[PDB]
Amino acid sequence: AEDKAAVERSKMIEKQLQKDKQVYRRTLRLLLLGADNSGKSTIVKQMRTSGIFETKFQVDKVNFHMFDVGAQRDERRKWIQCFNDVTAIIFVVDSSDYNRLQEALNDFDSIWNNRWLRTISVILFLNKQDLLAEKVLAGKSKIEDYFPEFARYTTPEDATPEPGEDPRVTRAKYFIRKEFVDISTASGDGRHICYPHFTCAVDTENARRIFNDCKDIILQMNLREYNLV
Amino acid sequence: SIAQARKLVEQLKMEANIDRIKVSKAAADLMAYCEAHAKEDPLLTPVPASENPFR
Amino acid sequence: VQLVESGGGLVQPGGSRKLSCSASGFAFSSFGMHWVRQAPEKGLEWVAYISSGSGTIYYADTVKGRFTISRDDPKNTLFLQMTSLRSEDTAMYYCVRSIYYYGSSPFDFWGQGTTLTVSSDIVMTQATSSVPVTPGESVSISCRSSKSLLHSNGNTYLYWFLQRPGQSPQLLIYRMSNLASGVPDRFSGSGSGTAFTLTISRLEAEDVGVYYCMQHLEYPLTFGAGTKLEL
Amino acid sequence: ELDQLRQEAEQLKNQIRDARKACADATLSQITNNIDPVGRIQMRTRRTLRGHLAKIYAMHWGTDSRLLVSASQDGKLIIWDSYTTNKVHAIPLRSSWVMTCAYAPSGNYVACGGLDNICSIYNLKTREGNVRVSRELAGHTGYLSCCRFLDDNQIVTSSGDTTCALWDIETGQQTTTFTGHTGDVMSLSLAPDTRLFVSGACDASAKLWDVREGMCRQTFTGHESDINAICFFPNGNAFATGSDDATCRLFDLRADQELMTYSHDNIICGITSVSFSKSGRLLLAGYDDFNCNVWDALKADRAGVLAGHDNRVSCLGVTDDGMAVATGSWDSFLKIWN
Amino acid sequence: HDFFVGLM
Amino acid sequence: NQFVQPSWRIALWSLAYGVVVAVAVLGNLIVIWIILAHKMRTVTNYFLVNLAFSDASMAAFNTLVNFIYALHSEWYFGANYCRFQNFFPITAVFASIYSMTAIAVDRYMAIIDPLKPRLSATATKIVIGSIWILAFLLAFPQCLYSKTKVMPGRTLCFVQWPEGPKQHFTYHIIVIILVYCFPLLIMGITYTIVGITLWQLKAKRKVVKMMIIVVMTFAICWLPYHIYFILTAIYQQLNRWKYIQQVYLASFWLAMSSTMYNPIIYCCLNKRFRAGFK
Repeated sequence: AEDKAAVERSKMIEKQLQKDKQVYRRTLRLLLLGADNSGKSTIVKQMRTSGIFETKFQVDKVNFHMFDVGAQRDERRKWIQCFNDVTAIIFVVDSSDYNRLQEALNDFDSIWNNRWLRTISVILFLNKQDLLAEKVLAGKSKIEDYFPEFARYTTPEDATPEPGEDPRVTRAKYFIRKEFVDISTASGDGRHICYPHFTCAVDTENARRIFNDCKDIILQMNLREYNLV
Repeated sequence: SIAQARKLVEQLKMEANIDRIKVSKAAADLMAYCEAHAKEDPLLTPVPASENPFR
Repeated sequence: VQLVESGGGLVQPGGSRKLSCSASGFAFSSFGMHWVRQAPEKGLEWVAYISSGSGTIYYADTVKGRFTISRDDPKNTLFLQMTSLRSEDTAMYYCVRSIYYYGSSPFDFWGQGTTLTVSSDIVMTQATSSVPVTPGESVSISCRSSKSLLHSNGNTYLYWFLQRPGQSPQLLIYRMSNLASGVPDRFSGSGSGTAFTLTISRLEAEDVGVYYCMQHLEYPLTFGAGTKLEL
Repeated sequence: ELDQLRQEAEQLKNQIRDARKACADATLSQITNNIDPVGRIQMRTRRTLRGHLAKIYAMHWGTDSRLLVSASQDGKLIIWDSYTTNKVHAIPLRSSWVMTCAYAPSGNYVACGGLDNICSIYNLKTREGNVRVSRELAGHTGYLSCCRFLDDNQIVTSSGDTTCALWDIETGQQTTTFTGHTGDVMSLSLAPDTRLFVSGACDASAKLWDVREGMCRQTFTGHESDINAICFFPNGNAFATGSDDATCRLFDLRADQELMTYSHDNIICGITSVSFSKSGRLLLAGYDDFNCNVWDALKADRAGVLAGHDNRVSCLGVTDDGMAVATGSWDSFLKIWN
Repeated sequence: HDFFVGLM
Repeated sequence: NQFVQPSWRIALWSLAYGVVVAVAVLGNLIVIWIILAHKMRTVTNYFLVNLAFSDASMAAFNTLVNFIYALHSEWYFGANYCRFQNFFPITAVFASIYSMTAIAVDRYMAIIDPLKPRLSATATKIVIGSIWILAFLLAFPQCLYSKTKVMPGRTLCFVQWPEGPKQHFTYHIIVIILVYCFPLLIMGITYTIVGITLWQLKAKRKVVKMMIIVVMTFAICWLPYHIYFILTAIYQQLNRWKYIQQVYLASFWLAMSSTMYNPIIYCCLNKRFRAGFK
């Protein structure tokens, strides 16, 4: 058993590792986060005891690896460290459930201020916006009961260039966004940026929104790597 | 709730009945073990480069 | 694990032929492969060697430039092209599985053999050529080398093989002290740097055959004359 | 009737604390004060094992003190030749979120596990020549944090579902389940006799278990944050923990309490790994501040610093003979010191 | 003669 | 021998060139030390460190020596030294220009297509080598025609082209085209696309400002430098019209000042480089 033959075998292993390095850098990894009421499972199905679920999909010849977490305990302060150095975190929020919308804000605050997630951008998906209009057009439930600062909030100058929707729907949906951007701004630095979005149950633009948002996260990573900042 | 708390006292009951030696004797035993194997510790007492298989 | 090899027959003293070995049941691409010839009523002789990846290639001085070894990983097939076939090229060509990493056991599996009939180097010497013995008695085969096989890193590259009558050679002791898998504890190897001893505790009916010694310190790999055991 | 049981549990805890205080006559420092010190210890990076793509989460030395397996979070296991920096094997994993790896004491098997809650067993000694999954151990409802072989057929796995489990590899079933912890169990260490093993959970507590009996023999509650690493003293009568409150602590089984705290006002980062030298005099710990620290186990002094890593050092281990120390980190590099 | 060289 | 203007002119040109060379070496050494020591040390920074080394060697070996040659025009060096300053300094200038072009190209690739893979670690080495060897091939005509002619009273002058001015003209035409037009065209076409794309937002626009500043200063500093040489090659009698020394000094200072623009912008733009310099 010549030692020179063991060196060549090791050199043959490095050749496989280097060609496996090309796929790792070319693939974009994503982490899905959200509660049970959120349409996280529906978002999974609209792309094309086990403790982890992996979803693979392509947008414009770009590989995306989405990692949904299941069959885990309630606490996540330990296994979330495994998702460092990841491209983005897909956070899905149920906008309709105002009762559980507050605990989603605290969930976003902990993720954004995490010591090991300090350089990771978040792609917010405010899901079930179709049910959000129905909960504000009816008027049975209003935001002001839970958030006392909604009464003093008014829509800014430019907002919702939609083809058509009710004025109070726009004021309601931009207040939910505002509560999220303040967390992303007041409780964070300029290393990572939140990317709010409005999504429905059956939405085929969700894959495109992730692709455009990931194109921006890498762009600022390239700008800082090339010292162009 | 009551079942979980019931088993807590059972586990705590048996842990209090074990024999517990004095801390001084345990520290002396640890010191004796450290002293007896100090000569054959390649990190505490570095070996000459001829005997080192990493240099 | 299987190594079935084709190609053979009668070749003229000026003709050419191709020997192919079909591998099955193991990761062929991860192994190195050897060719070993055995002349009739004579000992083994290493022919060639191709490493894993079709990189390093070695030849014996008697076939260098005249033979050429080629690999085909996708089909798990290894070929040997012979250009000129002299009279002394008649033998049974064996194909040997071989892997090389720390703690590995090269030359652990051999093919069934294919016959071909045609119409300095370290010298490994076996003192005895025939030792009769009855079952249950312990024997001790000894061997010698031109120079010390003990390398600087600390291992002695001596290999022990047994060729049962009508059977391919089978590895027993690799690196002069390590017992091969699938063989009984009775076999053992010894030696210091130049004289090596293989001793079997209780001779059995299946231990009858010719025992060969090989060195792997440096290419070419040279075998011994062969020491047959009878009963 | 829960209030009465809670009161009785509090009374039992008070009794245990009183017994522990009674057994405490003198500290370990009070005994080791009148001994010679260790002095400045300078270890040099003898080898640097490169090849891992993503961060390295765990490593384990073989019993021969030359082979070591490493786990990287790109879904790869690599077995290195520490003497020559050669790569022996490259095992791709089904799940890329592995968080632990184990080397069998015989060297014929390697284990790994991560976020998939499955402990995969790989047979390195196959007739086919490759490395194949010999058994996958499903049954945990949380991520695997640690795993250690008892032999070629028995393994103990720590999991994030607050449970440690002893497995029978051939049958693939839990022959024993340890259900004492409250938080996620993050590390385990086997005693030299392989009759006991200690655990470290996110409840800031450490428990001593009986492998055959299946019960929690002992409980240690010195730390004030999640325990990330645990290791056994070479004699088996003590063990050291590493937690997130930037301190290392030495517990003893017979003393049933804590002997020393290895902390400093400078360090404010949690400990990711902990290990002992062959003699047990040196305590080596990995930290979040990108470097490892060498501690005097008897004097609680800082003998030296291993400061060659460019990111969080996550794993670190000493060979069986104590010849060298291998430390892995999130910079995807393994360094061997002497 | 009397002239200036340059030489890049 | 003229061009021996009084010390007042010598002091002014000396002060002008001394600060230029001082910055061009000090800041460039700071940049290369930051890249190669404070690991930085990234494949994407190979172009940066290569350009820094090229600029340092294009300053130290060119500007000060050709400056002391320009005033009091006595070639205080041997005939072998004259051959040296027609091969290595010129290849350094061309390598710096092509390194600027390659940096522009890879920045364009990294900005327009962020998700596409960057240049391979081996590919960066081969393109750096190609740039260096192309610069060497371009400067080889200068070195192979490095004759020296001795004159009484004054020191020997460094003649450039014996084969008439017609051959000296086409060489300068090629050396202006494929060293000022095509590189500037590339770093204008790519950089304007980058600026349009990037037009948080404040940084992405200050980057565009730096890019247009770099393009404009490259187009401004290197134009009179080549104009002087083409005019002196096409006009034999213009080479000694009692004032060409000052024109060459000014044009040469303008062209050589580019050796310190890059380390200045690399500290003005990125905060880590500024902190390292400070």
